[PDB]
Amino acid sequence: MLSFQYPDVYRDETAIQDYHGHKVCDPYAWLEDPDSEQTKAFVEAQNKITVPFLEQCPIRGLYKERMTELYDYPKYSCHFKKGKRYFYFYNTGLQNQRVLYVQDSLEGEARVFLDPNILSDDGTVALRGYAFSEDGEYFAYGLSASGSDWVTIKFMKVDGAKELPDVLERVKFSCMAWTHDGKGMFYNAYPTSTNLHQKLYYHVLGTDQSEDILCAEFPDEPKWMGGAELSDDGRYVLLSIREGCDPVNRLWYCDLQQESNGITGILKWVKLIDNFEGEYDYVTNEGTVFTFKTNRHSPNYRLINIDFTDPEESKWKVLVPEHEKDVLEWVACVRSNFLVLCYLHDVKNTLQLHDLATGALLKIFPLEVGSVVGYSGQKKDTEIFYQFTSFLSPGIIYHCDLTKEELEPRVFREVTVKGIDASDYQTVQIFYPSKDGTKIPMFIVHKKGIKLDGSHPAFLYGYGGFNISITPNYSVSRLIFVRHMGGVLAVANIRGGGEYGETWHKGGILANKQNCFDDFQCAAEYLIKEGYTSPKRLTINGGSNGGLLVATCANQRPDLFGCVIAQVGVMDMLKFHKYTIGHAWTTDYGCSDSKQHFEWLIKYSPLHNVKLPEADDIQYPSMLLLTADHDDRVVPLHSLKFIATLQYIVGRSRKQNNPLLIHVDTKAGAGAGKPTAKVIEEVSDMFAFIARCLNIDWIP
Repeated sequence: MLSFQYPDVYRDETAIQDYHGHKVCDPYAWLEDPDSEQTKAFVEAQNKITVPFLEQCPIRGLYKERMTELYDYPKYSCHFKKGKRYFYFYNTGLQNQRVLYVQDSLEGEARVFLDPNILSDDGTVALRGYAFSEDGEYFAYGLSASGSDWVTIKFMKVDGAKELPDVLERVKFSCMAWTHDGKGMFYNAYPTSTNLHQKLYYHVLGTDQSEDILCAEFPDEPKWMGGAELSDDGRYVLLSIREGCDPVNRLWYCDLQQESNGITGILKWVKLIDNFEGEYDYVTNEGTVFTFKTNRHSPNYRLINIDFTDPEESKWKVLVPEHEKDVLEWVACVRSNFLVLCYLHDVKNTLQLHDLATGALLKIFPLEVGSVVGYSGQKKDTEIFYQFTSFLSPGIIYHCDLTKEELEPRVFREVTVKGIDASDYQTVQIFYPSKDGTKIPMFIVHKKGIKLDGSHPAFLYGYGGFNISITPNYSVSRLIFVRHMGGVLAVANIRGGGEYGETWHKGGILANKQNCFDDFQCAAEYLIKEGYTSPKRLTINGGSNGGLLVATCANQRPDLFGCVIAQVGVMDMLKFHKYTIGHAWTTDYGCSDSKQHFEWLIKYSPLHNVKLPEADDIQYPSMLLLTADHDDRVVPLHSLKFIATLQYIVGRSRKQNNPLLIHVDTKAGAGAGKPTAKVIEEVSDMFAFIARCLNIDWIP
């Protein structure tokens, strides 16, 4: 049972806004301020009920012990070469943050180069971006505290790992790009609030930030963000300008040879692509001929060559045409004249080597079914590394020496499932019909030989937005659910994602956002119909835009789910654009300032669709929201107002017996750069909640 009471929470019944003639009340609006005494008291009252609930069953401790043991495996990035040295990231297993190492050769002794763990007591200072100078002798790196999106950039001389005096503040959503003369580096800085007016600066090494040169600004377009990179030959600065989250950008360039006295003020920008109709992602150039990955006229992406000296679109060359189905995910240039292309084929990666001059296929790098999650090999490099992972594969790093006549990729590092036997499980891919008949991919992972009798707990994950493809990845936390809780794992590749290119994305955004929710509800119906699980035993989970997914699903089909866990969810679809970087998400969601968009948003906004189920035998699933009390990406008011609303409307009802809880982390932030210790706490909360709500016996 629930041996607690929900806290009394003040309702500001005067908080009424007219939206295009539709009056909307927001009685918990005051939870927008994370530092008020009122919001702090609300947070404290909620945690006072949630924490004892989660910690009461010995299950949480059993899970936490197993997680701590099974997550304690070596974690490596690919090696990458910079100048005359190799670097890689490595975590012995349970360090809060991974450490950057340096070695003089592949064969050589490695030494610690940058250890973020020494920057805090609790691993809450994290590396957030870095850039080596072109010659590899200098290193810039960003640090973020408590998951904040604000960054401080610091600098080191690589030889002897010497700290330099240079410090850059007010950095956020920033490029880091050194000019090839080694003189300095481009970065971005700013002059619940929304930051606007991001500018591009150039920092000369050995000077104060107050001396930095302003190189680009967009004072008539406060939402524009301009990121700089250097061409591979150092001649051009390429400025990619974004506004919102769609895969599109303007592309301007500056020929640095044409800057008379070097970088001294606003650069002589040539506005090569001066609209937001397509994405142009620089791959490499040979003189004035620039190869870009684009989605212009090509929703599954392709490679084009634009000659800056003859730049009309009718003159562009298609180097690697668009595939009819497979998405070109990313492209690198290596060993001067090779291209590495990574495709997504039915939600699994393939990796290929092509000739730069013709686009011809040269070599397929064989992979098992899963994802390529890391890669190294730049134009001047003569070898590649790439890292593969999958639901049952922690990671394999491959290496290939590209100077050889016959290429022979080899295993360079491999980590196997520790503790659990991977051969006892299997991963299947199925395609299920959505409401409108569209076939949606879903991966299912389960113990071999189970009976499809509906008896198994299931954990169904989704995201559904922003052109993000949800590809196979290794999660110890989910494998513990399978092995020790007898669960079935599922990941549904719903629309809004990038799995089938830009048409898949467009099929799940704006007026079509309800297609995401339909797809995800249909995934749940498939797992049930096919006998993997039953509604009372089904948990759904998502984070951020995926927290919106699962919150909406709880309101729309409370009868389909036993348990819902939403991490840092976007819950107030009418006000999201008003806070921090939320304005950028209007490219997926629309904005309530428009009547048309309001009419879409109101139908699904989780905060505005909490309703007691009409049927006497249906209640809301058990729900757990997780957020920290400060989060500059998804402001916590989303989850705070949502849980207040759930507890008032549904939790007060006699028929509601399933708990509706929030756990607010008040300890030095969660979010991106989350230390290992927090990850372990969070998954332990999640799976304890599931275990208690579904009364699942631990399987030792």
